[PDB]
Amino acid sequence: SGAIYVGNYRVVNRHLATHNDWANLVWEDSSRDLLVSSTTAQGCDTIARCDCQTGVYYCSSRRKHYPVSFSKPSLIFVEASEYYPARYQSHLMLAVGHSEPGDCGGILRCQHGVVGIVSTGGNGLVGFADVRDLLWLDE
Ligand SMILES: COc1cccc(Cl)c1NC(=O)N1CCC[C@H](C(N)=O)C1
Ligand SMILES: [Zn+2]
Repeated sequence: SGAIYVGNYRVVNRHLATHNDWANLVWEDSSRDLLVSSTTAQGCDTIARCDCQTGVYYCSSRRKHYPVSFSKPSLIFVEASEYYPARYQSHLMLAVGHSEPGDCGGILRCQHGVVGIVSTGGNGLVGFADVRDLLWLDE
């Protein structure tokens, strides 16, 4: 679980969005596993606007932060789950790191701010849904 809070927006994994997120929907993209909803209170986070390929992510299944080197946002095949049929997920970045299904939502940050959130994983891999291209989050 986990979310980014920036301005009057809450960014979450689309497969974990609540009834309240859908009732306050701003934008969603199943192919990116992202959903953004509106909030009344001002958020706490800053979004990176960069091309960093190193950062630190929060891993809830270890209660620990880990450093990672991650690939540029790309179209990656993701196996069928209870949430989605087998498909290509876009704007996804892969890294070597520990992750478990309940780790989705953990924030990946670089020196410039929030880069994205955990969205996929398996066998010593972790995938992050990028948010750096969503320029409208800052306005
Ligand atoms: C952090 O996720 C994992 C880590 C280790 C093992 C596994 Cl099987 C996962 N589960 C996943 O990758 N997904 C299940 C939930 C939805 C995901 C998606 N974006 O399509 C895919
Ligand atoms: Zn950066």
